[PDB]
Amino acid sequence: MHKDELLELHEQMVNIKDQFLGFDHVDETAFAAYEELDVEPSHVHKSKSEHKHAVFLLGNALAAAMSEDEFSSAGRISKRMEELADDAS
Amino acid sequence: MHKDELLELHEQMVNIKDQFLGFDHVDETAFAAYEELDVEPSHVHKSKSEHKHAVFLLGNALAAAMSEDEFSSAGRISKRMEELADDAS
Amino acid sequence: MHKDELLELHEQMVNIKDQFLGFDHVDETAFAAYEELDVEPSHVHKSKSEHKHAVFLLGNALAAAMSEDEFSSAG
Amino acid sequence: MHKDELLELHEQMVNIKDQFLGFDHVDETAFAAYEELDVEPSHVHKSKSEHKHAVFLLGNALAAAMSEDEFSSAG
Ligand SMILES: [Ca+2]
Ligand SMILES: [Ca+2]
Ligand SMILES: [Ca+2]
Ligand SMILES: [Ca+2]
Repeated sequence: MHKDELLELHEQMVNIKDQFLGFDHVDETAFAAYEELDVEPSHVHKSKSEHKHAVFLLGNALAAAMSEDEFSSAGRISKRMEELADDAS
Repeated sequence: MHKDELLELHEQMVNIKDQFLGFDHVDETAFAAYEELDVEPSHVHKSKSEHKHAVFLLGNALAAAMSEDEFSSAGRISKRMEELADDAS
Repeated sequence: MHKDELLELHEQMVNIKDQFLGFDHVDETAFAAYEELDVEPSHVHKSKSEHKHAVFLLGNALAAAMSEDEFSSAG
Repeated sequence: MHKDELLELHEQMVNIKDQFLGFDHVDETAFAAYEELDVEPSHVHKSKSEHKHAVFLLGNALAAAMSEDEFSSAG
């Protein structure tokens, strides 16, 4: 993967992040680890490794936000079903 | 997060996937778990949960590909440095 | 998997956490999302879903900490 | 962390793997990326980097398997 391809990948993943933060009732702190890295698309002189790390944090964070959203919606129904079966013992 | 927002997120993550597969020397099997799910952006009638799952697999896979790419480039230099220090004992 | 097997997996992953936190120069905050969940091995009456989620946050936190360490050794 | 601590973490994560694979109706292929790496606890002469990577693939594989199971219980 070339450096210009990685910069373009990082630019688009930041477009995904902004898209996500624009949604209804989303976790606005989801990307806090990516922000700690302070490696951004415009930092064209930083290393291929720093940019790979930033894309890693973005992908990872998007997946963790999907997981949290599921564990807190369907996970709740599951917890409730389990509580009801218990009750029905 | 509304269903139309999640479909739009899934559509864009598929744009990221296609972007990545277009790069130089990339792992073309990186998204094999997302393809097993067979949940796609055009499947507008499938559940919010199936779409969240598909975005999870895409984010996760992009991050795993960054990890593999790093473990196989910088990881190699690190392994080699460690081998040389050993040698220098 | 059965609930007893999952509580046992959660107990062992907490053993992994305590082992990692006992290592030299490690990120002591690596598991902060798991602590936010407040679902622990001893909470035997909480849901299978709450426990699967806690095992998810522990596995994920360990892999994140290995990645940070690898992305940082590389500089 | 030191190499001996990392080999010990890798040994325990392999204990977690074997424990999970011993559970009822689990995904027996969950750890296939770790097997592709072929870096095991007994490979004491392989690099710290090869071992961090194997712990990464085991943590990640466990969290992926918890997620699959949660995304699938939800249907
Ligand atoms: Ca910044
Ligand atoms: Ca398909
Ligand atoms: Ca607690
Ligand atoms: Ca092997």
